[PDB]
Amino acid sequence: ADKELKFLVVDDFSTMRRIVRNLLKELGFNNVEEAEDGVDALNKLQAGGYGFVISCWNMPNMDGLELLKTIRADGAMSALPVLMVIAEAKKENIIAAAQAGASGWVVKPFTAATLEEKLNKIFEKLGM
Repeated sequence: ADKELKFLVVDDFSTMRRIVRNLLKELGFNNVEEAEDGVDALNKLQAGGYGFVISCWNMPNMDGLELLKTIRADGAMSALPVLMVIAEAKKENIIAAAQAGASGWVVKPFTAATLEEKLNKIFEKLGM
């Protein structure tokens, strides 16, 4: 939709959340809040108002795969766009994420150019 759309960036590595927040800012997305894990993420999401989730796969307590499922199973937000950030281009991971209904996915480290594209393609699908 509009670059006002609220993003939730979830990762337990503060440095990486700052990176994605920076890349998003660079792309014009200034509505960004962070979450430090799947549970924190879910607490914030149920509080309603978010339009996009960018999440790490390898996270303690509740990984991004678990977080994505919960999201997709939640009638209130089952259609929420979710971009999965993965540490490697592993086929296992990529498929198990597309399966759980990931809107898209990227391999860290990534650039603004790649993030921009991924985000565009996704906004295309969901006609946003």
